[PDB]
Amino acid sequence: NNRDPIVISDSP
Amino acid sequence: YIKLKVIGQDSSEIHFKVKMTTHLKKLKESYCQRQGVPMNSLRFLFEGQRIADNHTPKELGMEEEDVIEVYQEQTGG
Repeated sequence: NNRDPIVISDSP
Repeated sequence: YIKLKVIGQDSSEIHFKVKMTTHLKKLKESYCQRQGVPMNSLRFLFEGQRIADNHTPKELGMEEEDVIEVYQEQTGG
């Protein structure tokens, strides 16, 4: 397995 | 959220957790910034077509656990 979850920040 | 499975060149299952409301513009740049590459260096392919900076996950038909490809541009940047 080589899955990596990425979470970013929603900003205008 | 929407997990976009990006196919890495080294065969990596990149799970990008995007929000259904934000423009893909912010997602495209963030991907580049994370990999340490400038924008316009990599092209995001979805259904054969390439995602534009004015594209939103609402159109095209993006769904949960969708598949998206990423390839290097001929320019390199």
